[PDB]
Amino acid sequence: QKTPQIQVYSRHPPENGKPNILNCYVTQFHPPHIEIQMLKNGKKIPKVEMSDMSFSKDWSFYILAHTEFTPTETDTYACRVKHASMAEPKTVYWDRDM
Amino acid sequence: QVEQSPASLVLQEGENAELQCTYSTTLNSMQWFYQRPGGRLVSLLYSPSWAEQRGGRLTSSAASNESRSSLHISSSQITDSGTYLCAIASSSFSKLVFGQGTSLSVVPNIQNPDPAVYQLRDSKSSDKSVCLFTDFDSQTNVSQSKDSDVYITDKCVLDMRSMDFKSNSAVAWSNKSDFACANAFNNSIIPEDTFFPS
Amino acid sequence: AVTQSPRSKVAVTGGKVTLSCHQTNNHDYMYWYRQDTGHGLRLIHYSYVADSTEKGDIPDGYKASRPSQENFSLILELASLSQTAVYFCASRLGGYEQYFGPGTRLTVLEDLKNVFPPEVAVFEPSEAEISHTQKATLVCLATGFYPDHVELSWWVNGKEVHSGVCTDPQPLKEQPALSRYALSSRLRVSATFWQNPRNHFRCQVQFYGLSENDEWTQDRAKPVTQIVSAEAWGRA
Amino acid sequence: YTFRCLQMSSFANRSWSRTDSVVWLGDLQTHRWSNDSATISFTKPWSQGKLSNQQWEKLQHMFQVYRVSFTRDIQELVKMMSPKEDYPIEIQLSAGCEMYPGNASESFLHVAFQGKYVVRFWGTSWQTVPGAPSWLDLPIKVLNADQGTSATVQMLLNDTCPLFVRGLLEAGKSDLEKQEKPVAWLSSVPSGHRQLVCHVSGFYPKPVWVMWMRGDQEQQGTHRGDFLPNADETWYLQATLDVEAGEEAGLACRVKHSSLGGQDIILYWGSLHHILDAQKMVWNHR
Ligand SMILES: CCCCC/C=C\C/C=C\CCCCCCCCCC(=O)N[C@@H](CO[C@H]1O[C@H](CO)[C@@H](O)[C@H](O)[C@H]1O)[C@H](O)[C@H](O)CCCCCCCCCCCCCC
Ligand SMILES: *[C@@H]1O[C@H](CO)[C@@H](O[C@@H]2O[C@H](CO)[C@@H](O)[C@H](O)[C@H]2NC(C)=O)[C@H](O)[C@H]1NC(C)=O
Ligand SMILES: *[C@@H]1O[C@H](CO)[C@@H](O)[C@H](O)[C@H]1NC(C)=O
Ligand SMILES: *[C@@H]1O[C@H](CO)[C@@H](O)[C@H](O)[C@H]1NC(C)=O
Repeated sequence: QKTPQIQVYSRHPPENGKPNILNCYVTQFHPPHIEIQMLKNGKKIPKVEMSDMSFSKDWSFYILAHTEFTPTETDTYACRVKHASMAEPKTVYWDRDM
Repeated sequence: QVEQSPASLVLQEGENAELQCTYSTTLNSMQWFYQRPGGRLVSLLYSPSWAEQRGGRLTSSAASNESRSSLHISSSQITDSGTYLCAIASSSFSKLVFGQGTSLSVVPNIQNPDPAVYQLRDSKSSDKSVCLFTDFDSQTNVSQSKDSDVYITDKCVLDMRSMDFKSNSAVAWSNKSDFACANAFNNSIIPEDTFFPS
Repeated sequence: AVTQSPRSKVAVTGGKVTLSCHQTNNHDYMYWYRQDTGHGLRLIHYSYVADSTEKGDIPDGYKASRPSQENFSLILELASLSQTAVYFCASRLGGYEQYFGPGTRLTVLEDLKNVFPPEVAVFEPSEAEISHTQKATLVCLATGFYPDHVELSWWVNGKEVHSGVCTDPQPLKEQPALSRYALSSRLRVSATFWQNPRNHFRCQVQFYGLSENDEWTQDRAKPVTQIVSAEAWGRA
Repeated sequence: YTFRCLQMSSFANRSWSRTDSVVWLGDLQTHRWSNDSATISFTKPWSQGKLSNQQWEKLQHMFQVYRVSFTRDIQELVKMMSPKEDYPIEIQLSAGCEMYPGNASESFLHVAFQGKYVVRFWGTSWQTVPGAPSWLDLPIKVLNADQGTSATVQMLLNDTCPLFVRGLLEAGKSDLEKQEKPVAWLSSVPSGHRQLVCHVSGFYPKPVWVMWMRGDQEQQGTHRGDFLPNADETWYLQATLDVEAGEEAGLACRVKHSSLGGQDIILYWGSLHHILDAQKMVWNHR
């Protein structure tokens, strides 16, 4: 059993009020069963597209979640991941500067 | 899930037999078995789907587009008579799944039939009278008995090898005081020139 | 290649019966099937290696044991009537083709009281057959046996013969509405051979019945597995 | 170019399993085969390579038989386990071929059990691999009796793979040879040190070079992150540098990439271009 790494990032330079695409990229987990949600201000975004799950040379799994979004000065974006390796859902907030 | 056909087949010594086995999976291997009633199960042929057939009197083949294989018996002999069972494995891991079998009867070519009903000698240690219907042609049908204390067997073929001579017979017996050999096979339809010795 | 024991068995309802299968082929799998006339085999239990057992398609009523690579037993702890059948053992390497044992006929019965050995009689050829054909047919009748497990053979001058013999494929019911069994067989020889008073003709019936460990309470000999015969000499 | 087919099977219990596949030609996905679909899906216009329709339908029917048989075969083979039927079970397969020049190639078929490599196909047979569970010996012996399966696998690895793929490479040439330009941008977060980040997004193909520079000196403390995918099949990468506050002054992020035709991206910290960028991306940090 192996714990997922979670990375949240935009497709395009994060320009406030301009339409963009938010990516949540989950890697290094095993077994492959997993639930991933992306969140706007703590509420689930509905039109979240999901790549097909794949795996790496070390047999660990990875998958990419992405959604259309427009970043703002105050609105909060997040990726919430549920996997058996972790007692509690993990939330990674999108940090523009990171 | 494994089907054999026909359920029974009769034929005359010399004729070729073809027996079908249809299945609804992949074919790893087909195994055919022979069995006489109450007898052992004898392996005839093992053919994996990738192996070349080995020529002989008994062979198999798979149908081209079809989930079906056949057993081929060249020049059938009376001793091929019995039940033939097909078994299919679908992979090296699966179970061997068996059909319900084909009953094959190979019957002799009686050149010059001589149908007759004979009374045998009494046994000094039995109350039975026994009558023998013999030398009839192979399409003759012997009926079971109508009467309860009268016993009539089905026909069998014996082969006298030294004389190279085959014959069919059936037996009837009873201890009923009113039992005669002239009347014992009355429920069968027998040839009009059947010999009843006076 | 694959052996089985006992070759035959008669048991009572509620009894414990153990069938054994043995193989020294260096084979991995072993199987137990039943066959019911007629006639596809059905898998009861099977096994991959020493000390493990897997359930087949119809495992209810049976247990299996694999004490070593060579041995595989089928155990019926409480025999019931529905378990009357022929049982085949089988083994295989990997992998490959299944090799079958010779089978065991099991008969399960309410009680042993209706088990009878055959009576056997030989009937000598018709002199009319002899004049008409110059051949002579002997008939053997094995009557009154139960269950229907016999093996009939002809012996001419001390040697088993196959030439000139046929036997009914299966026994018939002496009372089709209950019931004991009967079986006939013919042996045909030339008239000149039959007409020699030094020629000896014996019909032998092997009967598969009770074993020596069975309790027997009837007033008549215990119907154990046995041979019953009748014989005739030639007649000039 | 490495062509890889990846199958992931999950077996929860005696009554539940799922197999899903994806196919990759280098870093572009060409096929998907979902457990709920009777058929393999093309993820590119050219995913059929140079095969005919009836040839494609024949390859597919073959795999459709494989997927059902694999499932039934595993469900039997798990009875042979050290403690019997030790569910849940994860099986992964990675098969395919490396393509070299001119028409040279090497094929592989690797199998993992619970995240661990245990079996390969090799020449003409299946093999356990050092450190595999001992209970796999009998299953592999059994599987190795199936010479029909072995002939098929040999044919797939030796011939079908390199041949199918040489056609994919021809049919997919313009997508495989496409150039997409990276856009870069700068930011910083706390470590009395700061952490500077160069964000490079939208490049294709995969190889780039990204360094923090002070004039012509390459800053050796540059930590290059992982290549992260975007949804349109471009790549994303950030490079970061730890510097004491009041030293961002003078640093630049330089990006080299095949798509830029010889003209590097150079972003200076504190530049008008950077200031005007940062104005557009201000936020409340809560
Ligand atoms: C471009 C298209 C992408 C395809 C996407 C699908 C998968 C992606 C990745 C990998 C798949 C590659 C592996 C393919 C193996 C090909 C085997 C094909 C043969 C097959 O289906 N063979 C079948 C049918 O076979 C029967 O029927 C055949 C007639 O159809 C006859 O030829 C045979 O004689 C007969 O036996 C057999 O049933 C076979 O046993 C299937 C399983 C083969 C793979 C087993 C390897 C796993 C061992 C793992 C050990 C660890 C596990 C511990 C829990
Ligand atoms: C993955 O696909 C397989 C094959 O289509 C599904 O298998 C069927 O599953 C049901 C049980 O839910 C069985 O009754 C059928 O016998 C199976 N069909 C075949 C052809 O094998 C399987 O359910 C799918 N798995 C999931 C989780 O959806
Ligand atoms: C078997 O596995 C799946 C786990 O996803 C579950 O939904 C199902 O209820 C399980 N069944 C049993 C009988 O345990
Ligand atoms: C496949 O290639 C291997 C060598 O990698 C060879 O041993 C094997 O015989 C080949 N089989 C076929 C059918 O080409």
